[PDB]
Amino acid sequence: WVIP
Amino acid sequence: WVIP
Amino acid sequence: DSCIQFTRHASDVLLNLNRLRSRDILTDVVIVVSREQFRAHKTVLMACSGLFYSIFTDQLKCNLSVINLDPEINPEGFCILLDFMYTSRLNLREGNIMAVMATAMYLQMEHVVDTCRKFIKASE
Amino acid sequence: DSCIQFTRHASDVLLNLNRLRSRDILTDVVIVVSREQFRAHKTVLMACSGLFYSIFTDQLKCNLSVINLDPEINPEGFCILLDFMYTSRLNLREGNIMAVMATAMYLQMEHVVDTCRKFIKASE
Ligand SMILES: O=C1Cc2cc(Nc3nc(Cl)ncc3Br)ccc2N1
Ligand SMILES: O=C1Cc2cc(Nc3nc(Cl)ncc3Br)ccc2N1
Ligand SMILES: [Cl-]
Ligand SMILES: [Cl-]
Repeated sequence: WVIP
Repeated sequence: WVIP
Repeated sequence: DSCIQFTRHASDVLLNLNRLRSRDILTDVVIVVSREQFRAHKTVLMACSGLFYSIFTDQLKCNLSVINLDPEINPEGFCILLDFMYTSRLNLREGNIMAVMATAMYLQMEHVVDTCRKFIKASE
Repeated sequence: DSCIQFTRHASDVLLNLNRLRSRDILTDVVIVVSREQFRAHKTVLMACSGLFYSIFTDQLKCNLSVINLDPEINPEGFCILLDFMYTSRLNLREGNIMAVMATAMYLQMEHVVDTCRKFIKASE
């Protein structure tokens, strides 16, 4: 999971 | 396009 | 093999499937969550959820145009997860995390359940 | 927004759609290319090809279970492109590049046409  |  | 690969292809496909969803094009099922209704593509639901995969591979349920979820399921949690299926983006907030995790467990969406458990563990 | 994103989601969705294709699950159209037949999902075809997008948004053609391509279309070129749609991998070879490029132009698959033109320009 990432900060888009 | 890339070499997978 | 000696194939070449187009990096953005999978993302572009999903973006187009979401565009079809937004315009209600070729949607083939209604998911009923209490008083709310959500139109979707059976194939996308199966590709994202172990529960929908099991439902639409059943010889009788594969032909249903309406699927009613368990009354305990929260429509907002379902909406957040449906958006994630078609976009890869999850709108996880302190106010919705419990409903989203409960919905992802029911839908059998393992990666979503995993991030919810981690975000909850960080706040305790 | 304040969304989080699961990097591998789009790729995982496409991998599952290809698994459904391999097991012939929920395929809803046959594409006829001369003596050959190819089963597929209308939504995936529309998401990858400007030609299929135009075909399945037509109020009459959207309901067809069989689509016949132009007789000039090569079944191997179509097969290579159908595999690319469901996998992001393109089996581009000296022996098939002309048929693949001609098929991608007909199908309106701009990124495939672009790499074919570049590979052809390099060999001249
Ligand atoms: O957390 C998750 C997400 C998910 C998706 C599917 N979907 C499919 N799985 C397989 Cl193996 N083939 C085709 C399809 Br469509 C099955 C289980 C799960 N569990
Ligand atoms: O080279 C390409 C690939 C492609 C795909 C689509 N498909 C869609 N386009 C739009 Cl804007 N909305 C929903 C869908 Br499905 C249209 C044109 C093209 N040209
Ligand atoms: Cl997931
Ligand atoms: Cl393309």
